[PDB]
Amino acid sequence: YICGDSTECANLLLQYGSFCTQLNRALSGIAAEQDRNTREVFAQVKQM
Amino acid sequence: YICGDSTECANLLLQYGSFCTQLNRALSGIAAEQDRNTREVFAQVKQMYKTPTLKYFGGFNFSQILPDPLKPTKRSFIEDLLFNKVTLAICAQKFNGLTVLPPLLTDDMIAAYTAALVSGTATAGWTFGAGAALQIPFAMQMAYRFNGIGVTQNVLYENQKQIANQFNKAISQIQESLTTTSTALGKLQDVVNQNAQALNTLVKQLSSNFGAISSVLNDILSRLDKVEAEVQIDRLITGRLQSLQTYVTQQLIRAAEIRASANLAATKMSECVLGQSKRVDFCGKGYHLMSFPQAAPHGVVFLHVTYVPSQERNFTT
Amino acid sequence: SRLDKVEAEVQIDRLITGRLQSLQTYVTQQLIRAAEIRASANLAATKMSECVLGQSKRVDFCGKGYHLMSFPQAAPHGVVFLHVTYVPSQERNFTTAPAICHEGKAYFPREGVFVFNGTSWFITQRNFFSPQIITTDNTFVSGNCDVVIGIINNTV
Amino acid sequence: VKSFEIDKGIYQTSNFRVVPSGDVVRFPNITNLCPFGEVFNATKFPSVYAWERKKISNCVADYSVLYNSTFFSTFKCYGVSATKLNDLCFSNVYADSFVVKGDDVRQIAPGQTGVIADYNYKLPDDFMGCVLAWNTRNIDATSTGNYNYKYRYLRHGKLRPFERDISNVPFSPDGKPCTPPALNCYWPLNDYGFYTTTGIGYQPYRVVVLSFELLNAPATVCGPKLSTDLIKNQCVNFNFNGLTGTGVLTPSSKRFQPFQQFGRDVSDFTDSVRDPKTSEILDISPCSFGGVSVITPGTNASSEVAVLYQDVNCTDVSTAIHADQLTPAWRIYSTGNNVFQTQAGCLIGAEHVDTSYECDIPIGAGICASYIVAYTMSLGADSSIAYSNNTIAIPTNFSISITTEVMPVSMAKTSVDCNM
Repeated sequence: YICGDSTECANLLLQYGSFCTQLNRALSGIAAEQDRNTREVFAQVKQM
Repeated sequence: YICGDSTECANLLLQYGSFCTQLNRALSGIAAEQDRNTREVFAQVKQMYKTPTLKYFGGFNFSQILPDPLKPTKRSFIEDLLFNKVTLAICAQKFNGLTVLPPLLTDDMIAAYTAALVSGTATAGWTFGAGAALQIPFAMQMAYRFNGIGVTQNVLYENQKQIANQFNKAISQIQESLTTTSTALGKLQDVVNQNAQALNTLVKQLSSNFGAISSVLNDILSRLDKVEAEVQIDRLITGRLQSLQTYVTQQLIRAAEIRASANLAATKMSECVLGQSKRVDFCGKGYHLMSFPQAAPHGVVFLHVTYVPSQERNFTT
Repeated sequence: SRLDKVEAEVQIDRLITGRLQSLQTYVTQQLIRAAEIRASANLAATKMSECVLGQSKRVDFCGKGYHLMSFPQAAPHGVVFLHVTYVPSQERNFTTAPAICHEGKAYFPREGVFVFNGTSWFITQRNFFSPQIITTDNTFVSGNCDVVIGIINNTV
Repeated sequence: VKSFEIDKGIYQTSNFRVVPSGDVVRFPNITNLCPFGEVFNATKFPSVYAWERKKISNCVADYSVLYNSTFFSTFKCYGVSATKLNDLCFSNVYADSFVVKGDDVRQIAPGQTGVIADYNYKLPDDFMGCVLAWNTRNIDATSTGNYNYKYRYLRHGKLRPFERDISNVPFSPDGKPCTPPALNCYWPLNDYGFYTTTGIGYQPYRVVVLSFELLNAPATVCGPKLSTDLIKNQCVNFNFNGLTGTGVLTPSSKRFQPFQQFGRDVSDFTDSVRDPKTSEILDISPCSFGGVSVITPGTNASSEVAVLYQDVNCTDVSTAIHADQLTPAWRIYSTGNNVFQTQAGCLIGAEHVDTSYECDIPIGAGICASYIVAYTMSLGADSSIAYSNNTIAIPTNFSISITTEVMPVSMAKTSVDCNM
């Protein structure tokens, strides 16, 4: 999203800490929670 | 957090006005909401009782469910299992600017409230709430739960000691399923883990530069002279403020999630505990004959007595 | 008042940036309030469905007694309920007997506990001293009298 | 909070922190004169591909030839500043001495190579000190010619920082060691053309690069400064060899190393230092802090306050009263009491009580206030009970406790003219 190909933009993005890490983590856990929701709403069934 | 301290930097914060005040307003109100969580979740009964320690009722023993007063602490044994099970990854004195402030509700008193509810729920009437208690002997109580599960009382008394074993071994199988065991504890682990993640993230954000020559205060004030100072200092402060503000934002979101679950928490300390929560696949995953509280770090663990009927007849109709 | 083209706008953009993060913060916090407020609002609609359109029999849910009725009234930005609860307040003291062991057989009552073994006179309700003449419908044919705790004879 | 009538409770207010008292300066007893007036006034100043290097070790760096001179062609500090220069004690700053023509000063920076600074003397991109330059056209640049000193201008490419080859390579563009005058076979030697009447961009600039090797030991070279004495268990000021700050000192508990100085315990915050005169001392910089938060009963009853401190042991706090060290410096303010447990700390203005009311204002950890007292807590309506079996109560009276309940079903419907 932020610069796809670069030398410098990757470097200055390293210079701004663990932002990207948190963002990946947060949206990933969002994804994971929706899959959780998909289990939680739907998958109640013992025996199909 | 911003601005550990030197001299300039407090004035440089006050260039942005009341922002420290807003942050502390937010986190204070957050803390107050956690206090509220601990109250409205926990402070649900004025009429606290004595731990009665008869510990055998018909046949039905609450071994280690209750605390046992000849121990040094008045904790129940299962709480202590939970304490030792949950990892935690004079004065607590950092200078990261941060504090895990202690609660209001002290952990013994946490346990005292929970255990008091254990007692007065095991004792002291199905009628529990509006009133105080009406001297009801716990076989009449879960016999009343049979009446609220749709069956008679024959199922109680004619299975009485059987029921005892059917429960009590189960408790011990609880003491199986909790002792050496595994991550069926996961959500409180997630809470403390995300706390550590956000918090250690916030610490590393103090280690994070925001493009400046250094990533730390006063080492900049080893080699600066003039406006360059407040140039990189303002870069620092805006970056640290964005980080800290994203932090405050997410803490607030955590508060929202955590309080929805806390609404549930007081809800199941009400509907599951104090009477029979007649709604279906709510308390455990059976029919909810009973459920009990358990204190826990940063949270609570409920103990759901379901009722799972499993055999087969086949009869014509 | 001292504006040039460029550097003046850079200062202006500093203001725009600060005001914009601040406003966007206000937006975001408003939206947080909106989420909190709407969970509660759904609760309010939920209670006005349960407590107001009827008697929500689930206990300590509307009222902090046992919720006999409820009454809404409006307010600026919010709403205020009046919970017609039910808080019982007095006490008896009697004995219990879970069966009515009359002829050698057991009688578990009406499930809805406490047979009134106040000298084994009658059978009473959950929440008031509410006696019942022991007859064919105060209980049923409940096995035989073996795991009883109480015996109540002279069932005629 | 902007009201005369203010209600009851712990209300937040500002910070509190403790002003330091002492001024601990701990420098070694290193006392010497630098070779500064030796290097910047040498009889020898070489070329750039043959750049001189000097280590400066165990000195007292005055920086006093620096500030009072108008002789300097470029007296410029790049990643550092000229005025905060003797603020730290250094380990082996590095002079790099060379004679350029009159235009390479612009061609010396992190970056700014060109040909000369990339074929004669390569620069770094992280650590900087100061560049100093001057002209010496009155001795070196002789108007008959000063063709004595040279530079190199033919090589296969760029360089890594601080790296030098004396080797006169008779260059050919694919290796091929030639003897000039062969084709694409030259030598890189090139004179300076230094005349007394030479151009301004042709002037012999004797130029020194200063790299600042910033504290890779307990260091050597201080400035003209005054090392002072140690204090323990008291918030003081610092200026160590490459460190500053404000903190509370105590001795260490390390397995400390010989090359070593710092501890950075949780992350990057130094948290233990080795003194430059052989002491091992932890530096717990949190002098004391937290925020004040005023207990007040509501001004329909009182103006009697109590100031709740947070990250406090109530021991340097009575000191901060009676040495006047609290940054909310209060005028009309005594020491009536000091209730201190429940490790949230100092409560100047209430008393230990066992009489436990309903816990009006919850304080810190379990402690609460009334009237003004601050007891711990009533747990609630205690009951002694003995639930025997047959004994059973059933109520025969009641109430209808119509309560409030308050549910905010909207916020203020707001909107923003973001265009205004």
